[PDB]
Amino acid sequence: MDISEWEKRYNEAYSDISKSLKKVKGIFVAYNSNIDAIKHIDEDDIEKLLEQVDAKEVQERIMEYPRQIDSPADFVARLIISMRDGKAAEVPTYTTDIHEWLTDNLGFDEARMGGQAGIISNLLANMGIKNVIAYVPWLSKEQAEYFVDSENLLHPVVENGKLELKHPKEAYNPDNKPKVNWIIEFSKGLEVKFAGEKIVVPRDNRLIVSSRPPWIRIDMSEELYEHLPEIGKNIDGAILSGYQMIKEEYEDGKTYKDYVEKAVNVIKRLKEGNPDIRIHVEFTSIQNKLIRKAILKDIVRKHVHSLGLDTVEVANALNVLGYEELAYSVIKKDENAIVALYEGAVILLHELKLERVHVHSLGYYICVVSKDSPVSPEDHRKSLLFASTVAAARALLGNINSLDDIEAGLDVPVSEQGYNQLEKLEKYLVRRGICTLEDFENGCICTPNHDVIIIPTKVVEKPVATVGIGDTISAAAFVSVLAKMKKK
Amino acid sequence: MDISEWEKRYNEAYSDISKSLKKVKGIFVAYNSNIDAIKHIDEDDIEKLLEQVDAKEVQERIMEYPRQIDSPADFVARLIISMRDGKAAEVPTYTTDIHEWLTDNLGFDEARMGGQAGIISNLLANMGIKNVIAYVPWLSKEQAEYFVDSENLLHPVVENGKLELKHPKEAYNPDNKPKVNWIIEFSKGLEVKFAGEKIVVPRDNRLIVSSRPPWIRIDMSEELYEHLPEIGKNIDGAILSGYQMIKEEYEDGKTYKDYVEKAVNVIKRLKEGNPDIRIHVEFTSIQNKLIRKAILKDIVRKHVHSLGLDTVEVANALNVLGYEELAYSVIKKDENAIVALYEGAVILLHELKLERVHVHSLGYYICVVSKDSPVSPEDHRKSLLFASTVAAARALLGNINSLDDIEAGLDVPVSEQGYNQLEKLEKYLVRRGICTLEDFENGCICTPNHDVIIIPTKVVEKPVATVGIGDTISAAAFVSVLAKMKKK
Ligand SMILES: Nc1ncnc2c1ncn2[C@@H]1O[C@H](COP(=O)(O)OP(=O)(O)O)[C@@H](O)[C@H]1O
Ligand SMILES: Nc1ncnc2c1ncn2[C@@H]1O[C@H](COP(=O)(O)OP(=O)(O)O)[C@@H](O)[C@H]1O
Ligand SMILES: [Mg+2]
Ligand SMILES: [Mg+2]
Ligand code: NI
Ligand code: NI
Ligand code: NI
Ligand code: NI
Ligand code: NI
Ligand code: NI
Repeated sequence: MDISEWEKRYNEAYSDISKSLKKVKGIFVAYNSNIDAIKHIDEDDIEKLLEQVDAKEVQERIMEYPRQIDSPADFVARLIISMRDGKAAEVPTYTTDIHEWLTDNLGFDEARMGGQAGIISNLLANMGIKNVIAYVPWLSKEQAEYFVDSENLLHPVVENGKLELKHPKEAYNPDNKPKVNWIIEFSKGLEVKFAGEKIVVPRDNRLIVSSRPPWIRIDMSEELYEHLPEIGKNIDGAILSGYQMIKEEYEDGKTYKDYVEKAVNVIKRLKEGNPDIRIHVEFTSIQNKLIRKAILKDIVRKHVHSLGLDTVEVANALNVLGYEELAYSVIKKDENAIVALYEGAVILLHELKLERVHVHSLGYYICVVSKDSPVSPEDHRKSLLFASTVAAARALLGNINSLDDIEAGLDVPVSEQGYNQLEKLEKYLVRRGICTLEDFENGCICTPNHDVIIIPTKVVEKPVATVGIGDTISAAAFVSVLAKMKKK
Repeated sequence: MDISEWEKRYNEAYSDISKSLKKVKGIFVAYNSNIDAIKHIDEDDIEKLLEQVDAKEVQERIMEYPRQIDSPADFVARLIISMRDGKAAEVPTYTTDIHEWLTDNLGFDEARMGGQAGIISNLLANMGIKNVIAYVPWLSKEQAEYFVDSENLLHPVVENGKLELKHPKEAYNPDNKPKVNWIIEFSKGLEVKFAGEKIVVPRDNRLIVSSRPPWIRIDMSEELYEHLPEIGKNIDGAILSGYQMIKEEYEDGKTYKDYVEKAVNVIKRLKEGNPDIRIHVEFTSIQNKLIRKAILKDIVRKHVHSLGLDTVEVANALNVLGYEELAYSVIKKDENAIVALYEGAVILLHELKLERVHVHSLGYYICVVSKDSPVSPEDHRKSLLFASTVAAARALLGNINSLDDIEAGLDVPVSEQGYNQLEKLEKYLVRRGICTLEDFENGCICTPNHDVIIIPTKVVEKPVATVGIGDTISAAAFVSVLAKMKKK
């Protein structure tokens, strides 16, 4: 009916946060960075691959379906399978050699920074934030190419006797190669003569080779470890992600338990240098539920102050936290879904003792905040509106290059789908007595146990790129909250 | 009979070590630095002091003899006492205010760096050693004046967010004042009219005000503490001293036990950054025997690899270590004294599990070394000869300004007093079967449990300044031993 009021609030939110970000003195962004590479393969390309491999071996490899890529024949065998069988597929490789072979023999059309940390790192860099300290384990020369040249963006490197911060381009170790994901795309009509058989592809499809090298872990050098307090002293918060690449078993005697214990120490060391620091964790899909549970309960729960996740991820968390039914209700897409999203969010806040849980969905955001939070509900609302604007711009333009680009997102309309979805929640919360019609249309809802802030968002109908928007949403909000709080 | 052979060895030792010191990559020198100030007071000076104080108060202070200087009246009262009574005396002050009053109202004729660390710091600086990292708790602007401007000499300072090494002159905290000792000297015939009484001084005498401020302790900032491994990584050894200023009781709830525990952590942290590091402790007179015992047993014994002390100090250590008789025998000055010195040194090596115990006496040096030492007895002998030469030069010239000054000490004769003292030890050790006449006149004595190196030294008959020679002796030897060992 009236988004005009929401629209004014959006403008106030943008101006206030734009100015306030000057106050953030530094932010440590760590762990999962990688290169996503895309290649559309034609016939001339396939011919060069076959020129590099033995057909007898590939046919033998094809007979026994391979569940991993270790040799260039494994690649071709899987590639041919997914070429003839219509279905798409993702296959992992546990070596960096595969990427190198592909680079030397195939090429890629486009490449882009990937991973939650690397994206947030570049985002906050172009956003003008001071002291963006990124950390990528075993950073390589190629990886650093995909960081941006900003004076405010740094990375730790050891200069023969001292640990120092330099730009990513000047901080790599020549002895490592990078984690790169290859997405291979082919199209209807592709003809290939293999082993005398002729294969023509029925429909468009993509193949994904996902590098998951076992040596890249949630760990850091002793030099860096002992410098945590000095880093923490000089930043206002940290954004931590990538915990999904911890495995149950590591061949060198380590287990998931050891890297949970390491993760928590990293957080505690940071707090040793700055007791007022605020740690955010971006959550994501974690196939293995034993690990998901440890990440949430063992790591995230009492040591982290802020968590960011999408709708589905709330269900993943609830599911391993003892609420199978409520997870089932959020996953169903019907009217009740947003009622279950709300209550679930409220669960996560208490069960995991956090300052704030930020859930970003398609047409709206929902943030539940503890009563002992250092910033006000009004400020939090300013932060979601800002994050909503940043997401509009990034969807419009493909990427944020400056703090001014963000203003283009103010001109994306508040989504009607999202606004009407809140209407369902509005009725529920009013009837519950939790809420008054005035307080909800305000977007600020206060309750003895917690406050909860809901906004409708600006949704782009023909967006340029949908990669890293969710990561962007959580980062932009967390720093906005960091700007708002104060210190002497 | 033949020092000519010793003389050749001295020359070989100097050339070899002179060249080898290039190899020491850094050395951390920490804790006790201070300013020693000397003032000869005439009558015009005393008159200004009385012009600043009330006679009635000083006379009242004089009636009740004061055992500490807290007020400028306390100073004058003690000063007058020691002026009329012939005897010399040392009186402590527990504030830095006393120094300031004296500076503003009295002046001093000469001042010089003092303390074991500060002296060794400047010594190794002028000696050309790379990376001399000094550490003085609550370093002040005046204190830093007395460090020398050498590019190789540094000190830790925190620059608003980062811990860094700068020169002492640029690393002070404007908010601290320095530990300074005032030595006041007066002479026969001094006339002073106080309270109507006239005082004339009978004989020359000095008064010493020794600043012992309770806030200067054997501790360091958290920033520095967390940077120990990075420092240790970049030095080959550390020289630690000043443990004598730990008190039983500290008014803020701390006790000697806490600073022992801190001292040992400092050593362990350093070893975390460099496992091959070698720690030296220079020992000194420690009036309180409970503390002396803790320093030796609780701190020095298993965590330190090298100890340096004078003849008397060996007796102090033996005494609190359970050997009262052997301590009594070294203190007696008779022929047996050097037999007891030897055996005592051997005691200290085993009872305290060290790599080497270096005892420097007036005409000779005695170093007992464990069998698992990283450097050879021959090399050790080179180190004592070098240290003996450095001590000759410093006694000649008052101070070491360059690595070339050391060569002047080669031209100071081997002491006959010292050589003949060894003759007694030679007979004992031969008759003991420990030794063969050839092995002793060689100066290298090997034994199942330990090796022991004895040399005669170069002693100056009209020396310029005898302050810090012993500290110099131990430092020069320890670094010489550090130069000799090897690492990749
Ligand atoms: N066209 C769009 N305009 C604005 N926001 C969008 C658009 N498409 C997706 N989003 C936001 O991006 C989020 C997707 O992030 P998520 O599912 O967590 O994956 P990722 O974190 O990899 O981006 C959604 O929660 C949604 O709010
Ligand atoms: N004239 C001199 N020439 C050479 N060496 C000397 C001379 N006088 C003293 N020494 C050496 O200096 C040492 C004195 O040091 P010590 O008694 O430990 O006090 P400090 O450490 O304060 O100098 C003696 O062991 C002696 O070997
Ligand atoms: Mg996401
Ligand atoms: Mg001494
Ligand atoms: Ni092609
Ligand atoms: Ni450092
Ligand atoms: Ni657990
Ligand atoms: Ni005078
Ligand atoms: Ni540092
Ligand atoms: Ni003890």
